[PDB]
Amino acid sequence: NELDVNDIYDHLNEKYSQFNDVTFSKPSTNYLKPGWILDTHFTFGTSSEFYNKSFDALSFNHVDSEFNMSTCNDDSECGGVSTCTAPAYTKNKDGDAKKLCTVPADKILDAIYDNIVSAKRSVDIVTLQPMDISHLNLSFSSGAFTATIKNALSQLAKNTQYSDHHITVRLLQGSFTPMLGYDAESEEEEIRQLSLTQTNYLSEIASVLPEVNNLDITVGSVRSCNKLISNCGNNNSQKDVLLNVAWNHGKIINVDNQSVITGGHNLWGADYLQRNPVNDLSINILGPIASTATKYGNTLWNYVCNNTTNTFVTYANGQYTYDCPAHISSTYVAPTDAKNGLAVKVMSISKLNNGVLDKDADQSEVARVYAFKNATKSIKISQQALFFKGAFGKVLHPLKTIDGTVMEALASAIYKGVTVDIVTSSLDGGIYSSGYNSEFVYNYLLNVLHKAPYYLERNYAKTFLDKNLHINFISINGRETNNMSHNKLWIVDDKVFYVGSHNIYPSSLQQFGVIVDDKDATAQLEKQLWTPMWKNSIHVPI
Amino acid sequence: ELDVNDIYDHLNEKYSQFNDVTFSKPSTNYLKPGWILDTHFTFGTSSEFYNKSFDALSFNHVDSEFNMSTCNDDSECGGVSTCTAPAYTKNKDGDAKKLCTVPADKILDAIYDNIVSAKRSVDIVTLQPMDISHLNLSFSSGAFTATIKNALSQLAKNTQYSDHHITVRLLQGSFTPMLDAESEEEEIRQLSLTQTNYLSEIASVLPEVNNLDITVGSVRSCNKLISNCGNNNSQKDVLLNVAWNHGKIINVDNQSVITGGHNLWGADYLQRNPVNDLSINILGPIASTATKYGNTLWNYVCNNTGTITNTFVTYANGQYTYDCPAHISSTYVAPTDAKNGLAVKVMSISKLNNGVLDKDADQSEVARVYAFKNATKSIKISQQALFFKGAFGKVLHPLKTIDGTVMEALASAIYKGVTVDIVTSSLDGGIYSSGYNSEFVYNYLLNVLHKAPYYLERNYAKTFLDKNLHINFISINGRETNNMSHNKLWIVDDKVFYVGSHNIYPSSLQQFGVIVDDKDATAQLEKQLWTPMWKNSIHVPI
Ligand code: NA
Ligand code: NA
Ligand code: NA
Ligand code: NA
Ligand code: NA
Ligand code: NA
Ligand code: NA
Ligand code: NA
Ligand code: NA
Ligand code: NA
Ligand code: NA
Ligand code: NA
Ligand code: NA
Ligand code: NA
Ligand code: NA
Ligand code: NA
Ligand code: NA
Ligand code: NA
Ligand code: NA
Ligand code: NA
Ligand code: NA
Repeated sequence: NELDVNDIYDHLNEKYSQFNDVTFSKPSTNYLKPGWILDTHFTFGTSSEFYNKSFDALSFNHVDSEFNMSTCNDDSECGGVSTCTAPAYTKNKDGDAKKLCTVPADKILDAIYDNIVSAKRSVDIVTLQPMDISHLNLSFSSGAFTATIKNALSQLAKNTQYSDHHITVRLLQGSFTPMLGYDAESEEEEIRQLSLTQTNYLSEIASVLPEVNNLDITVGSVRSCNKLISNCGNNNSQKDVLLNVAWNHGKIINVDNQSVITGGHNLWGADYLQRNPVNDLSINILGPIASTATKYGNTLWNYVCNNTTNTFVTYANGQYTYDCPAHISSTYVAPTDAKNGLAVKVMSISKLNNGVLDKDADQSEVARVYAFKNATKSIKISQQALFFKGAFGKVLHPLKTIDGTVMEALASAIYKGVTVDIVTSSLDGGIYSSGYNSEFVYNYLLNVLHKAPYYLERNYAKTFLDKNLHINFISINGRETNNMSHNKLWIVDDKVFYVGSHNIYPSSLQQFGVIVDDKDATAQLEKQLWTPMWKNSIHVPI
Repeated sequence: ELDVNDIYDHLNEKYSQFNDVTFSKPSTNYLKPGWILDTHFTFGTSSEFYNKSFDALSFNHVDSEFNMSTCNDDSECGGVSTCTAPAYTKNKDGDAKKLCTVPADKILDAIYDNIVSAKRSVDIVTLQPMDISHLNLSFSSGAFTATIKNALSQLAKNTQYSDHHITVRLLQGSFTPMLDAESEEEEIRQLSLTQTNYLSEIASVLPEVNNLDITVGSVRSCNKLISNCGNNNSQKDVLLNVAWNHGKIINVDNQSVITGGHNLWGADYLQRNPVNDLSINILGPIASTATKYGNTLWNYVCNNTGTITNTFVTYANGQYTYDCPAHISSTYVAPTDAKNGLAVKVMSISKLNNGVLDKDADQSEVARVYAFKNATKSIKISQQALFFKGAFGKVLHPLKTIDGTVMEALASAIYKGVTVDIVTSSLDGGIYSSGYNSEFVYNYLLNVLHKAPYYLERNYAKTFLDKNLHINFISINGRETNNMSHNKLWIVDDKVFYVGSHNIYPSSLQQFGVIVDDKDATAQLEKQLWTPMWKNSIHVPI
């Protein structure tokens, strides 16, 4: 029989029962409506020259500064794959939308806006802090995501202006930032800079809300470890300076403890929604799984509130305060017509160690090692990278688990005749590089098969690899060799798949994700993303 | 055209207190046939063909000491190899071996020949072998080890009636932290163990009584990670806050010097898929400067003064001692027939800051920046990489000096119409990767031209780059895209060139090198190395 998520949950509950409903959850029924796949990327099968024309403006138009798309009077004025569209997410506080040349990737903005403006109780956003890129300390979001969020909150304020109660809005980012350039001694100044940026972000939001409104907005940063010279809180065998920092890496937009957007997307517009997009995936799902996401948020916010090295501030009732929103209720209440759509079984898995919870609290790695070790037919993987270069050049591999590593599980799968198909970012992907070529991964697996219980002679092992392992890297069209992917995706037996933040390559960052178990949903995901991507990926023969 | 005298005069004006410490007045030195120790696959062939040089027929085998095929006549040797019985295979009982040797083995011939001729001293400075799974190795690996041992055996026989002992120093820069920063005591213990085993291995191939006083030692001058090691950098991050020796020297009798980019790592240069690199073999008063460099380090090792602790041990007169060889006399005495060969002007140039000497003692960067700023016709550069990835992804550029950066100097040369030809390692070169593609370098120099005193509009700056800048990466035949280079080479005006350890990409490691000023010698170097390498390199347009 094929992989059942129930088996994953049973294994975790047997081995880590103290983290049930903390870093994983009993599978529950949730609902996927049309549009639930938020896969953003260039148009597979074309070319970057063609796709990038989608952002060209004719002389009499211009590129909008808020959304970085061309203005627009009808479809004829839009190039590439774009069309003329007046999305609701361009609607500013005075109600006026803009005509822009939009592209399919903007579906993610549609999903964020639509989810936020419907809030009746709470909006809960967890992300990673934008990267430097010279332009001074941005926080929470960049590019079109910022305007989208602002416009959504404006609309939310109008939609709730006669509400009985206030809406809790939480924005939390994992912060890298003392560490980027010099470093571990300077934490005080860094807090000061973060405080300024966060205050300006909140002030900008407040300036597009009515003077009196029912939104209680908190912004904050979290980092759980800055040690560099010693362990952050884990059971790793590997040791490396770059593993000895930690902040949140999970990515969540959770409305009313009901509607969750989660996946690999940071809220960084230039990386996904402009020229030369990075490939990435999130999903939009509704149901009790939101509870688990809410719990994840609560764990981090509790940590921020009872250890404020970190920083936060909230604006409510016309005032800045340090009222800290540590807890949104995780109890699930089905909205009306919640059962609309495709019903699927889903469990959560998280990684909350390295200074937030106890060092044993990494159940995400265990669940994926189990999934790969128990695949019966196939494993499909799409990642940015599978290995990560340590501080002085050491290759760091996916982390050790009571059940071994991902690489050991994949070696077991290959020996047993399970098909393993892998898509990596390109080696020449700049900031989003795979770090290591296909040959490296092939030889790492070869060496795993030389040792361990297998003891295979090298040439004999190559027959297993050559029959069952196929490693490609992402390409828009099978020709370009510098395209980029940020996926954290895997699919077992065309049945069970992961969407979240957790890269296969190692780090100490906290992570959140979900495991869906359903053939119809997996088939939609493969039709929409995996098959096109695979057909256009490039294979470097060994 | 550029004169090395002007470089010396500039250093002496700005840094007179480091005269005869990190630089020297140009002196006349001598280059005999074979002085160019460039090792690489045979340009124009293929990796398949070249690698066949190490295949053994069924009835022969691959020698474990030298990792070459055994051999009866040329017909049993494939690839570009021939059947040869080199002196450096001669073991302590006098028996050489017949092996299938290749041109790159010239470096072994140079080392052996120089060491066995020693009457007073053998001074070896290098970088510790990388820990790729194997042991902690020290000083040398693969064929180099066997060469050194054999040389020392022969040296003992050659000096067995000597009036005085021969001082033999082996010093390696050691990575710190080893494969966390917290365990320095254990680090030293492991280093001591490896050095002891290496010394005992040497002792076991010397006569029981002999006139060789042999010291082995490790040096690291900074392990802080969280703060500056001792420099005037504007850039900061963690990977620059450690330091150890990177200079590479084999100095016999304060007369004969081999120096350049080669570590004594056999598998990286002298087996299949060779990394490209360059050393030279030179005789004359320049050796004095090399001796001084060694003394500076060995003094540091012997007189720690505190903080970081280093380790060494000596074997002499059948006994292990802590007799520390802090000083070999640097006074040059010309050997008989020293003037044999091509007479060339040479100066020394070193980097000894970051914890050994004062923080201002980085004259190597200044020298190269001056040389580039004052090129009048051409700059040829062959490097592994020009930029280096920092701890958390920040790009680290060649370092600031009182005369600017290397990139500022190259931008100036390009604006003035000077041709700049650059050969880089391949991006897909694994351990020896360029780190950044050619486009990155082009765009970095574009940005330099946008700022600074030029303030050039982007498209106008591109005209200078497109006319005068040519960035290629190394290839055996203009097709293979994963070949590797470790060069640290530059040539100005087909006249002045650097050979040594100092990469253009930044680090805090100590460095030694020399600058040769001679048209005939530069022409020999261009004919043997630069021109074939250039002709077989690959250019990625745009
Ligand atoms: Na894409
Ligand atoms: Na309500
Ligand atoms: Na939040
Ligand atoms: Na581990
Ligand atoms: Na954190
Ligand atoms: Na995208
Ligand atoms: Na867009
Ligand atoms: Na995707
Ligand atoms: Na993943
Ligand atoms: Na990560
Ligand atoms: Na996860
Ligand atoms: Na051979
Ligand atoms: Na030495
Ligand atoms: Na600098
Ligand atoms: Na040397
Ligand atoms: Na070589
Ligand atoms: Na060889
Ligand atoms: Na070379
Ligand atoms: Na130099
Ligand atoms: Na330097
Ligand atoms: Na090179």
